[PDB]
Amino acid sequence: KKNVPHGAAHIKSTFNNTIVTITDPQGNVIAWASSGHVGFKGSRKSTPFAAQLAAENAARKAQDHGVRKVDVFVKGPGSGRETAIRSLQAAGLEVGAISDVTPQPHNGVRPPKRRRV
Amino acid sequence: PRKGPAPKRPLVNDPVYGSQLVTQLVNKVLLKGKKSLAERIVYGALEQARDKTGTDPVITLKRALDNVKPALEVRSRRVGGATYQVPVEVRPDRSTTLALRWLVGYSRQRREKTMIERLANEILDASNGLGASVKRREDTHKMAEANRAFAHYRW
RNA sequence: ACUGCAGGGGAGACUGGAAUUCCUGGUGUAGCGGUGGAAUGCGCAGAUAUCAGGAGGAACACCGGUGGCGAAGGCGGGUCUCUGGGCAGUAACUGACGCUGAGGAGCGAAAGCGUGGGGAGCGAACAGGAUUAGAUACCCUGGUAGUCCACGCCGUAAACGGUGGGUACUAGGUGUGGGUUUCCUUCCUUGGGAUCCGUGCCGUAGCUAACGCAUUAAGUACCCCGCCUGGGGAGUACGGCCGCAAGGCUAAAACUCAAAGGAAUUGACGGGGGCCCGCACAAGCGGCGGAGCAUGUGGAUUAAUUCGAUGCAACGCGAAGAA
Ligand SMILES: [Mg+2]
Ligand SMILES: [Mg+2]
Ligand SMILES: [Mg+2]
Ligand SMILES: [Mg+2]
Ligand SMILES: [Mg+2]
Ligand SMILES: [Mg+2]
Ligand SMILES: [Mg+2]
Ligand SMILES: [Mg+2]
Ligand SMILES: [Mg+2]
Ligand SMILES: [Mg+2]
Ligand SMILES: [Mg+2]
Ligand SMILES: [Mg+2]
Ligand SMILES: [Mg+2]
Ligand SMILES: [Mg+2]
Ligand SMILES: [Mg+2]
Ligand SMILES: [Mg+2]
Ligand SMILES: [Mg+2]
Ligand SMILES: [Mg+2]
Ligand SMILES: [Mg+2]
Ligand SMILES: [Mg+2]
Ligand SMILES: [Mg+2]
Ligand SMILES: [Mg+2]
Ligand SMILES: [Mg+2]
Ligand SMILES: [Mg+2]
Ligand SMILES: [Mg+2]
Ligand SMILES: [Mg+2]
Ligand SMILES: [Mg+2]
Ligand SMILES: [Mg+2]
Ligand SMILES: [Mg+2]
Ligand SMILES: [Mg+2]
Ligand SMILES: [Mg+2]
Ligand SMILES: [Mg+2]
Ligand SMILES: [Mg+2]
Ligand SMILES: [Mg+2]
Repeated sequence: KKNVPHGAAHIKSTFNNTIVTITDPQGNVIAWASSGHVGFKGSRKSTPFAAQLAAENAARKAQDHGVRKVDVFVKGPGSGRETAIRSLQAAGLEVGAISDVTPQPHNGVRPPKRRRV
Repeated sequence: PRKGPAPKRPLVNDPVYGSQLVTQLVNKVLLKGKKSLAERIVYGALEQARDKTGTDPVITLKRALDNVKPALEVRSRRVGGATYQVPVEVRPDRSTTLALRWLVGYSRQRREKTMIERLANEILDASNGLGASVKRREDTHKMAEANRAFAHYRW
C-alpha cells in the first residue's frame, strides 16, 4: 500500500548465500527475498543461478510497493554479484549507479584461524 | 577417443519410403542380423499407420519424432565428496538417435501381441503426444530443469 | 669536541578514524548460519538483512618494499615531554688510553606464575554435531584459562646467517639505503665520475667431501674466548645452586650396538607436477553373476580317487579323444 518512486537495493553476496533487500533512500526495507526464500537449502544457495532468482523475487515484489528505480550497493566476496545486478535489470528496474561498500577494516579485529582442510 | 573424432557412416534411402529416417528406424529394431525381419516389422507398422490416419506415414513419423526429441540431457560428473548431474545442450544428430531408441525401446514392452502393432501404436501416440516415449521427453527435461544451478560445470 | 644528516631505537602521558561484538529504537518477515556434503546451533517471544544513536576493548588498511632502525629479543595511527646509539665532514684536542674476556652482572620472543584491573575478537581445556571400524583428531557450532594493562617472577626457542668478537689484505659486474665533494653545471639530471659507511643479487683467483662460500668469506694471515672426541643410555640419574611452582643450570656411570651420520649418484615410488597414449572410462550393442546340463578346479570322501598348473600371467590348462 506504499508508494516510493526511487529506492536502493542492497546485495550481500557471501560464499554460502546471497541476500537482496530493497530499501527507500532513508534505509527502510520494502522487500528482502533472498536465495533461501526462493527454494534452496544447502550448498545450492551460493551458486550464481540462485542469485538471479533472489534478485527477481525482490524486484517484482518491490514494484508492488511502486519502486521503479533502485540504486545498487553490493558487498561480499561472492559468486553471485554480477548476476544479481543483471537480474534486477531484466525485471523492470532502472539501476543507475553501482557502488561497492564491502566492509574493509583497518587491521582491527583478529580473524579466525586458518583452516587445515 | 584420444585422437580426434571418428567418421560416421552414411545411410542410403529406403526403397519403399524415400526417407533416411525410415532406414535409420529399421536399424534400431534390428536384432541378430535379421534385417529382412526388421524391415517387415517397420513396413508392417507404417502401413498399419495409414489404416488409421490416411496421411502418408512418414509425415506421421516426423511428427512422432518431434515430440520425443530432447534438447537438454543430464550428463553426470563427480566434483568433490558429492556427485550431481549437469545439464548440457544436445547436438542435433544425437537428438534423432536418442528419440528413435526410445520409440523402439518402449514399444518392446507394450501390451499388444505382435511387434508390428506395438510399434504402430507407439508412433500414433507419440504423434499426438500421448505415449510413454513422450514421458521420457519431459522426464529428461524436468531433471535438466531442476539442476540449472550446476550449468557452470561444462568440463 | 665542533658542524651537518638519516631513522617503526626506547620509555611516559593525552588522543584519532575504519571495522568486529553487544545494547536502545525505527523499517521489515521467515529464514539465517554453516560445509566436500550435512547437522548441531540461532530464529518465528520478530533473527539475518537494513538505517540512526550509544557503550566498550583490542589491533593500527593505504604509505610498506628486494627498504630503515636496534647488541640480540625485537620495533610502524597521530602529537607532545624526556632519552640511547650510528654515519659523514673538518683535523680543533688527549697521546696507545687499544682487542678479547675464564668466573660474574644486566638484557632476553612466546607459553607459563603471583597480586590487582580489564575482557571486543580470537581461543588450549571442555560440550555438542559430523566424519569413521573407532575419532579422546582434522571439519562445524558454542566456549573457560589465556591473549591486553600496572608491578614482580620465570630465563627457554629451528633465540638461525644452524656461520663468536677485533684487525689487515686478496679481480670485478649490477641494484639499492645514508653523507661529502670536482667536471659540459645550472645545458638540471638530481644524470655521470671519485670517496667513506651500510644492505642485496651475480661472479674470478682461493677454499670445500660435495652442495656451496667468494671484499658482508666458509679465502690468505695474527690475537683472545666458548665448544667437540662413535650412536644409544641422556642434557636423564644422584649431589648442589636458583625458582612461589612449572621447572631451569651444572652433569655421570653401568649396560648395549658395529654402527649412527653428512653431501651427492642411479633407480623405483608419490592420495606431486607437465605433455601424451590404450575398448581405460564415457557414448553404444550383447553377455557373465540366479536356472538346468557339459567341462576343469578347490574341499571332502575313498583301497585308490596318479602326477603337474594356483592373482593378472592356474582353473574346456599339459589331455588334438581315460570302457
Ligand atoms: Mg621513534
Ligand atoms: Mg608501559
Ligand atoms: Mg565504530
Ligand atoms: Mg558485549
Ligand atoms: Mg532491532
Ligand atoms: Mg542489526
Ligand atoms: Mg605510537
Ligand atoms: Mg702534542
Ligand atoms: Mg667484552
Ligand atoms: Mg661467561
Ligand atoms: Mg629479568
Ligand atoms: Mg607473555
Ligand atoms: Mg595453571
Ligand atoms: Mg596473568
Ligand atoms: Mg586475572
Ligand atoms: Mg574450534
Ligand atoms: Mg567432542
Ligand atoms: Mg639452548
Ligand atoms: Mg628470531
Ligand atoms: Mg646454536
Ligand atoms: Mg673471524
Ligand atoms: Mg657494499
Ligand atoms: Mg652467490
Ligand atoms: Mg668448512
Ligand atoms: Mg659415548
Ligand atoms: Mg635436568
Ligand atoms: Mg636434583
Ligand atoms: Mg640426503
Ligand atoms: Mg634421487
Ligand atoms: Mg607420476
Ligand atoms: Mg562403459
Ligand atoms: Mg550359471
Ligand atoms: Mg588334480
Ligand atoms: Mg580357453
